[PDB]
Amino acid sequence: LKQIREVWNTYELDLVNYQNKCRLIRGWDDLFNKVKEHINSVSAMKLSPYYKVFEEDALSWEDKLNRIMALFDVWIDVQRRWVYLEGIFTGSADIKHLLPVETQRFQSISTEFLALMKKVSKSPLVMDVLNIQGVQRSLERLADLLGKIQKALGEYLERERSSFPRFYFVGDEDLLEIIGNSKNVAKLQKHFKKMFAGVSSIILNEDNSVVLGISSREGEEVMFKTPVSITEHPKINEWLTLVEKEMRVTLAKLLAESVTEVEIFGKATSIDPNTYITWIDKYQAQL
Amino acid sequence: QPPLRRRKLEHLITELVHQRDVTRSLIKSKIDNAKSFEWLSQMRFYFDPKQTDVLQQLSIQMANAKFNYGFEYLGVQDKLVQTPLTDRCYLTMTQALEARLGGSPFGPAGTGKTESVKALGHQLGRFVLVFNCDETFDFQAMGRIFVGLCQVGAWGCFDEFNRLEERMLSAVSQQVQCIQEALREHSNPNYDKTSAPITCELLNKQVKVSPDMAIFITMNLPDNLKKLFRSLAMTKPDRQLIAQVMLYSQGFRTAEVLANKIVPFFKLCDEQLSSQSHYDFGLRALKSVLVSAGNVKRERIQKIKREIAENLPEQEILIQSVCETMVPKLVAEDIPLLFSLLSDVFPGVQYHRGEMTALREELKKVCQEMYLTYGDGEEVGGMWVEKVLQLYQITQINHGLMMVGPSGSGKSMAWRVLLKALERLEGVEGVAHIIDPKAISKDHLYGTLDPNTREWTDGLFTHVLRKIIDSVRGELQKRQWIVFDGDVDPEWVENLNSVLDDNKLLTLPNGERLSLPPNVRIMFEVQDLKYATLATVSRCGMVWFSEDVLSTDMIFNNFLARLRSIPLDDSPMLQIQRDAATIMQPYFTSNGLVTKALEHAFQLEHIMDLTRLRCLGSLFSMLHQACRNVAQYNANHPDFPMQIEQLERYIQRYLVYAILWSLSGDSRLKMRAELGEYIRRITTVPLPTAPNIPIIDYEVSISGEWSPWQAKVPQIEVETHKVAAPDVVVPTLDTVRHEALLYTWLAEHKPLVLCGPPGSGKTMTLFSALRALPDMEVVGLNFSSATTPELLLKTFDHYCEYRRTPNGVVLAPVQLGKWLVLFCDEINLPDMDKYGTQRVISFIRQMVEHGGFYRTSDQTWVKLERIQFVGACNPPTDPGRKPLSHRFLRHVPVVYVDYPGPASLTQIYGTFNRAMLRLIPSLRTYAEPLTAAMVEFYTMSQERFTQDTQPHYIYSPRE
Amino acid sequence: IAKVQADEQFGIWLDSSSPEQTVPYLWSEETPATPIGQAIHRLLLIQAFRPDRLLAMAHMFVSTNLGESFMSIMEQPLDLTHIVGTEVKPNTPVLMCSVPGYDASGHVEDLAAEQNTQITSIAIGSAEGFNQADKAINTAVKSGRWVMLKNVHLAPGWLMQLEKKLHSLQPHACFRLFLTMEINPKVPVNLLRAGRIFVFEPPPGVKANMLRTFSSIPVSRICKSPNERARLYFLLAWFHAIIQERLRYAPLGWSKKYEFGESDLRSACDTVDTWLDDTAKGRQNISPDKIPWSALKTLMAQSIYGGRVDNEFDQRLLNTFLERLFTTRSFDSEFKLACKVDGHKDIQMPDGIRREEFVQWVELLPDTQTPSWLGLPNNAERVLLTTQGVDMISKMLKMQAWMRTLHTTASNWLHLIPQTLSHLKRTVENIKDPLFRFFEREVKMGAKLLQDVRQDLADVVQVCEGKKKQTNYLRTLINELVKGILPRSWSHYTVPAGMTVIQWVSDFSERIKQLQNISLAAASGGAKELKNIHVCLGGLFVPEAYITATRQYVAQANSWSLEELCLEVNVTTSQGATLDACSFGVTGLKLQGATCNNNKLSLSNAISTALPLTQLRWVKQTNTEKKASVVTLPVYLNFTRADLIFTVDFEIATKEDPRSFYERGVAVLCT
Ligand SMILES: Nc1ncnc2c1ncn2[C@@H]1O[C@H](COP(=O)(O)OP(=O)(O)OP(=O)(O)O)[C@@H](O)[C@H]1O
Ligand SMILES: Nc1ncnc2c1ncn2[C@@H]1O[C@H](COP(=O)(O)OP(=O)(O)O)[C@@H](O)[C@H]1O
Ligand SMILES: Nc1ncnc2c1ncn2[C@@H]1O[C@H](COP(=O)(O)OP(=O)(O)O)[C@@H](O)[C@H]1O
Repeated sequence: LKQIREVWNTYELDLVNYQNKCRLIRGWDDLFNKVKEHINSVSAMKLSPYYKVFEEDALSWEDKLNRIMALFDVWIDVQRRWVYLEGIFTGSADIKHLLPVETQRFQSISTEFLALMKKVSKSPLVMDVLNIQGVQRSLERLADLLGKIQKALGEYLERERSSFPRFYFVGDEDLLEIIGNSKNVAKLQKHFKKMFAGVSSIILNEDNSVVLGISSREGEEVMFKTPVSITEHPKINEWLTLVEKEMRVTLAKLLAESVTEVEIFGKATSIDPNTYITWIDKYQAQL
Repeated sequence: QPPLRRRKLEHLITELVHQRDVTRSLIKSKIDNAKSFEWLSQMRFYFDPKQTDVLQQLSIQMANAKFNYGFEYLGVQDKLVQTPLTDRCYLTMTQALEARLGGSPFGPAGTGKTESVKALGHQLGRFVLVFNCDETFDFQAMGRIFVGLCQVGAWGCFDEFNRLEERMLSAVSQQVQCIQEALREHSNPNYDKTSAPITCELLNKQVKVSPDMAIFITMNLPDNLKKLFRSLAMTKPDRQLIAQVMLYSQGFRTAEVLANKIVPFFKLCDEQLSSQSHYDFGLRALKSVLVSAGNVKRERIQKIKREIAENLPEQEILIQSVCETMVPKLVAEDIPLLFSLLSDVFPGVQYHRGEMTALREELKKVCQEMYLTYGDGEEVGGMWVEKVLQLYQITQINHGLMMVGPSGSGKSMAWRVLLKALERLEGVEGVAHIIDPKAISKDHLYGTLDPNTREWTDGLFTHVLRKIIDSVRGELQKRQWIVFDGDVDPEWVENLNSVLDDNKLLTLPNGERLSLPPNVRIMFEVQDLKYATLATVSRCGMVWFSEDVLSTDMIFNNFLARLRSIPLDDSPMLQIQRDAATIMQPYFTSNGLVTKALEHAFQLEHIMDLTRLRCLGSLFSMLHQACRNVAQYNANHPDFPMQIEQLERYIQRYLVYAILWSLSGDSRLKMRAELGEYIRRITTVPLPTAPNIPIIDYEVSISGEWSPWQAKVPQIEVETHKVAAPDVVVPTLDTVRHEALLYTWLAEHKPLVLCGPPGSGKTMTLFSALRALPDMEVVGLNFSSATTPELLLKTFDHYCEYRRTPNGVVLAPVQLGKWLVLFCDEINLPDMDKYGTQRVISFIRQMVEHGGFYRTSDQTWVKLERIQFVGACNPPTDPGRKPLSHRFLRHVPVVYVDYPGPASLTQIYGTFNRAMLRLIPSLRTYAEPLTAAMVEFYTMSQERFTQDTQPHYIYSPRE
Repeated sequence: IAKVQADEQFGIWLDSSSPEQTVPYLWSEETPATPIGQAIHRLLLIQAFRPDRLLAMAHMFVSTNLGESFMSIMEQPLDLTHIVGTEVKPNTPVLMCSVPGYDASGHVEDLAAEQNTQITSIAIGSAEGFNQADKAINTAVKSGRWVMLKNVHLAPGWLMQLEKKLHSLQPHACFRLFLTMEINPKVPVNLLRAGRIFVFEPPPGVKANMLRTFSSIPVSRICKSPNERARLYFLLAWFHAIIQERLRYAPLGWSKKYEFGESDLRSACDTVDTWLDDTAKGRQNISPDKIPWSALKTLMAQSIYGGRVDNEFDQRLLNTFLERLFTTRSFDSEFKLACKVDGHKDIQMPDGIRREEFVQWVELLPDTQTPSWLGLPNNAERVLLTTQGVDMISKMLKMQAWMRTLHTTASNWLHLIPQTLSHLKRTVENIKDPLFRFFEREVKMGAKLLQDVRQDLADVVQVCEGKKKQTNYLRTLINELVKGILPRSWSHYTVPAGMTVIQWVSDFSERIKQLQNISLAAASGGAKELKNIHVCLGGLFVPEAYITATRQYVAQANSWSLEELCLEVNVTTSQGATLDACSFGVTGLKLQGATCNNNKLSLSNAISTALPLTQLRWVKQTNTEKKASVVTLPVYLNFTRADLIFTVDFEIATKEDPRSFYERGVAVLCT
């Protein structure tokens, strides 16, 4: 108990900087294992009959240790949720236009959290911040808000992934990048490799507004019979489904044309190498 | 043809050969009805473009199942040769899909079960997915992957499903069983027409199941799926048919004769050849050989054209492709066997190698200036340049080359000379990043993110790749060869497996990807593949550097070339070195004194496993001191320098002395006597006259005379307070010779290890010379089981300072002019890893050989300035003494400090007794009997009651 | 020996069908007339003479030691109602264990029918199924309702939880829990130890198999459409019963035990239904010729029954059976199910149109069933009986200080095992010879194995004497030797799956002996004796490599290539028969179920006929089709048929047909 009464007098929060130039709590193993050891020790000495030198010195600090444990094991969850959603909401674009209410609620939550971070940074003492009223209640409020908004984000991801079910083959981060970088259509082409069998790029227009066709790893191109305009279908899932459907239709049309052409070669015993090679060159290997 | 049109052609020949065989079988069977099964069993196509809906215009019917064509663009892909086994596989899978079941092809891996399923899925146009169930399996992703398969209409293939461990296997089997039981309802006898689609539950919610999807479970099965999966035995593929069709599609005339020869050859390669961990004689390897043969044939025909014309020998082209792929992976023993097999399968034809005379003339110039040995054939060095050229070929083809071979081969020299030769020939610079794994943590190799700030910091390899990619600094015009010298291990190649393959991209844990630029070559200079995953070895080509490639003559030539040109004192030193090299030149030839002595020493018994380079390095190191004893002798006597006549007689005897103390410096005294006796009967150097005294008991002096060591042992009298005190060694026969060897091997600043029984006097003999030298300050370090490179780093930070980049970061001791020696107490004690590499040993090796290491704080190369290492070991046979690796062993010579003999013990303690009895003058006459009793009783207790009865019966001079 | 010199009736008794009812008196005993002494003496004699009757004589011994009513209770059908009414505590759950391919829920169902007690039958395997079963258990313990779970073995964790929960007492005595589950080694042992175990097996026999299959097939699915569907279903039942009854005779039948449960029969029935619907669209009586014979044969030979066939020869046999049965001739009146049965009898088709006639014929099948029903030789029963007897002997031997006995047997092994093997011949002119290379590698690896075995056995001898201390490797080696199981470190060549260490050291000594002879021959001559060695193929570590080396030597001796050669065999009688330039003499080959006069095979009831000095000749093949009077016999290495060495072509006699040889399971065995 002699060391317990002095360990809390000198205890720093070990603030660390963030990529957004904000302070955060870094030490967690010390903030948990040492506190658990102290609370176990005080419980043991209160239980042990050898306590007639400390008749009342740990009960006034057992509640303090409980408060420390509760505050910090809610704070760690609040911090991890806040940093994860900060990365999600700042890294990817269009998160302001898509889910705007979520964006504004997270902005308000981040404002409150950064105000609390500044408050705890101005006095980087655990005792000096436990004395601050309303920290615990605000912390449960923040934890509930982060949980609710993260659940809403997951539900939105599931809702967008159900449409155009090809998105089920990619992870949450990749899907977030795909749905966020709607303007930066040149970043989508690193994910088509896994969402299709062979299709690796989409041949856009000159201004990257109309999808003219697709490609493959080798470089084989399949010109769309009917181009799809992203400007008339701003949502990414809509024009992706349109690309898939137009690709199916184009494959069917080119198969019909190729079989019509090859009927002539098949029926005739005499085959000219020039026309046969041109027919091979014109049509895709699959067809 | 263009490559895309070439692939289109090859697919067309494949399918047309299939159709030709089908039509020939139909004609031979005299088939006339269109509903006969022998025609209804073939995959038939029906196209009707009149139907409005895109999906069912094309219909495919195997036997009775009527699938549609899912119009999904497959790209180009690869088409499998339709063998009878593939036909049966297609039939069985189609029948299983008709009954709403799944396909479970089983058989040995390499048959093509997964590829057959993928080819069938591509035939119908379905988006078939393959999941690797051996490792790198993301069970968390399957929860959404299965929903995607259900809601898209995509297939699924699980390669080697049984390889999954039971915990993951049960959950995946449960999900697959749910899918199959939900899909079986689509063919209900009373609910065939499903107005509401049948739904299952995978994500704890109901999801619609499209009838188009499928799931295949390949093996090498759980009772959940036994009733819902058909099985097929894909045991052996028809390799002859596959080869014949690929040969015919590559333009090879008389394809069947080549195929029914190459297939038996690849069968013999698995029997007459010694089994190796890297030999690949499977179907996949056969295909790579056939396409290489096609490329070679096209190159030959287009070269003959520029000088249709179909008269080239096809067999001589098929054996050139084989010899350009199998020979680099062959050990020295299998090489004469491969050509013997070729002389049987392909009698009369022979393999002719490309001369590559453009590079074999820059090799001769990169060599002969690095004092190396060059050859051109059966002459010395031919095998080495051959291996260098093969390594160049592998660099040209692949990018993840892995040079392999036993310690002592010229692996490092080969790739260095190749880099310099390429730099000279092509005018393109070459920079090598020798990253050593198993010395830094995997986190320090790649990096990590702290779970609190999520800040990403890069490791060594990640930082190197980022510098190469982001910063140009002659990116495409500098050859970045990231040599991964060390030992191969799955742990640090899990991340690299994404880089070795064709992806050429690294997936960092933060999610960022870095694409390998085409100039970067990731090479793993390793010793053996005992602890390498099959994926890592299979994702990259290799060349085997057998120990027969580097001959002894080449090592001797390298030494004598370095001696005559490199000055030991960093002008008269060069002259005396050249004279000495001329003197020992007759002995440093093929056969002769040194070679015969080495051959005889290889059949003796030594405390540690005998390595040629270890003995050769020690011999060269002591000979480098033999040319310095000349320098000091001339410096001390400015007039009357030691002329050629005295030099000859000095060095002829010094060579024998060094041979004796290098080839038997790690064996018992009986073995030393045996080596001396063998030398006496095969040498022409005047030896000690007395035959009863071993040559080991003599010194060469400086006048070229055999002066016995007993003439250099003084009789000392210690003070009474200094009797048996710590750090007090009485001169004897062993402390006059082992001390001399220690001084000789420390004058070269060569790391070394003293190996001997516990208590013999390794530490005493070492500290008797370390602190005697004015500038050899000693730092004490103890190596136990738990020791890691962090101990060495802490010692360096405690005693050494990092110079602020004089020319790069340099680690130097705090004080100037003093050499630190980190005495390694029990260097072989550190615990054996589960993958056969002691991390601290590989860490100290990095700086014993490459002269430095890599900082973990800024990924910067730091070079040791004045740091020396010394070692000590108990014999490896003792428990807890893990034998050292050959890669580090060859760099450190060892000295066997055996237990002092009876008489030697007498001369050591008798002196202590006399100084101790000065407190009792009445008993000076009893000093000798007291010692004679003590030593005799100690010997009696040593002879019996040894370690065999109990593990604590250690009797040493310490007692 | 002197006793059996006389008593000419000894041979007749040796040839008796059941030589256990009367056994000649051979033991030299004067006074002992106790029944048990005579029983055990006759049992030892039966283990000596005719070991196939070992089970019969064991049954007679148990009868003489416990009365002739002891095992008779096991024959009667078990009445579970008496067991579960009195001596089954409702705490103890009845385990309804069944061999895979069988279901026992019908037994508890008929028990409920006779006991007029409701059953809360629950299927196991669904996620909600566990919750529903738990709720039923909770609501049934308070009311004594008989809860019966089906295939509960699927979930081991839930079964463990149920076993732990069952320790709580049940209010109602009428409760009777039934956990129907198959014989799966993943079931928790606690449940088995804490519950009553009932084992159920399918009754052996073709007739029982057809009863089971016909009861499995619904009546509606077998009656509609053309009535030829009924005979097709009957043929399917015969084929399925045959291919399951042949599984019992695993070595002589199908090389490996394939899993042919109800799924294959369901797939075959679905295939037949679909293809008869397609071929016969209406309901007219389709002619037998229009039956899609080729479709059904191909589908059931490469898709639903050939999909589990691992090697070529089993596929050939499956094709042989399907060709014999599924043909338009099967709808005639004189078509035989299987000839040669009981010597010369036959089995006819029931000339039926409805399932009732086929079922009545099936139940009319005679009780006696020789292996000739399956096409196998009549002595396959003797082989199986001998195997079961030796298995019983091993099972009881495992049902039985030892320092001295182990030391004595180790010393006896050391004395019996030959000394070290020498490989001191390597000539540069002999490197080219492929036979020299193969013999060099064989001798080298065999000598290394011999040295390792010698060192380990000497260490075992020394540690038995007490002058040495055993280590973990030595400890596990002793644990393996005490139980007579082959050490894993001593296995470097293919051996039968499970074989005694004494047999291993004996055949290892034989192999070392032939290797010493090979080394002596290679020391005497370099390239002349190696061809003239009458090597024993069984003793080779990799005999397929020996065949490859012989082919290489023949190709290199002439100018021919390796792929231009085909094997030709000529069995001789005299051991001193001269070898040709390409002829290679081998010994130890054994022919199963057949014999040869000069070079023409002929069927014989006595299996394992020794082939003296089989000559392997390599000749330049003409790429011509083989005739119909020759067969391709597999050449296995062990008595168990698991590994293929090569294939041998033999001329059959002028009467027998290749199909009979294929369906009798004939082969050539090295050991
Ligand atoms: N012509 C030569 N070719 C190759 N090595 C030579 C030649 N002449 C001398 N040598 C010596 O051969 C040795 C080659 O060892 P190398 O540097 O290739 O080893 P490593 O691959 O780094 O390590 P390890 O030997 O443990 O596998 C060196 O001691 C080198 O000086
Ligand atoms: N019929 C075939 N024609 C051509 N190549 C084939 C054929 N069957 C298999 N292969 C090849 O065999 C190799 C091994 O296939 P893989 O799917 O890895 O086998 P497995 O599933 O047995 O492990 C691949 O290179 C594949 O293309
Ligand atoms: N000349 C000598 N030769 C050998 N041992 C000696 C000699 N002089 C002293 N000793 C004794 O040898 C022992 C060596 O102990 P230590 O240095 O721990 O041996 P090691 O390094 O072999 O474990 C000490 O007891 C030391 O006093």
